[PDB]
Amino acid sequence: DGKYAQKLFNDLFEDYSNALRPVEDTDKVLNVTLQITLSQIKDMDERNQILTAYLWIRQIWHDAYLTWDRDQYDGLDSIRIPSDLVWRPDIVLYNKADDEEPVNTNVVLRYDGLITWDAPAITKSSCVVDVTYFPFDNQQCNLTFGSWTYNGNQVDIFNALDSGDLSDFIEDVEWEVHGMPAVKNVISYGCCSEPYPDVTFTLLLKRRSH
Amino acid sequence: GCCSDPRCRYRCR
Ligand SMILES: *[C@@H]1O[C@H](CO)[C@@H](O)[C@H](O)[C@H]1NC(C)=O
Ligand SMILES: *[C@@H]1O[C@H](CO)[C@@H](O)[C@H](O)[C@H]1NC(C)=O
Repeated sequence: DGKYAQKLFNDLFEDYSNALRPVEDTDKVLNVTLQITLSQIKDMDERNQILTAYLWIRQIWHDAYLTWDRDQYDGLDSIRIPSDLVWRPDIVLYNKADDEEPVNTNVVLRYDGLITWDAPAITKSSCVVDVTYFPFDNQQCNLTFGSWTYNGNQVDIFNALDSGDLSDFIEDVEWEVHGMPAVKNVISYGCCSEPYPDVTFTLLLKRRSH
Repeated sequence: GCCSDPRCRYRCR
């Protein structure tokens, strides 16, 4: 019980740096599976071609230093932790049209080192009009996510699902969501550069019929 | 290009 949750926490973080990429061997990669949930479309700005969206970003990865033997902690297999206590993969929206308050979040850390991190985000990003495809009143909005600092040999990002999660979407008045397919892009510069991955969600909006 | 990529960038310098 709570008795042991304190013991485990103390034992886990007695020698733990949230600035060190949590791999045993430094040339091992750290894999991250990313999932985007579209909560709602806050504002689709046609004049400035900017989409403002509410999203939930779910990130999953393994921390090689945050493991424990369950039988040594009264069978405790999971604990909630403020996300800022653990190393975090540093993934941001690349196509931020926004020029610029941070929010406290909690991860769930499992006995085998698996960390799940749900965190909300309010993104602003450019869109391109499409008038060629039916119904010829379309907005294509790309959300591209990737690491701010790490290359793909250090942190590699993978899509959790074929597309964003639209099961909890709030219908917009003027815009219908036609899909949110996701893809992964890995970019290498010149002959020999190390890989640079990102995952891109393509929000396809068609103007609502009324 | 590499030099307009924050993951690369400080490496063209
Ligand atoms: C990372 O993921 C790939 C599969 O996508 C796997 O082949 C590789 O072993 C993984 N590496 C680690 C360190 O988990
Ligand atoms: C949006 O992202 C998709 C997926 O990577 C890409 O193929 C497409 O060209 C992008 N569109 C624009 C306008 O950048």
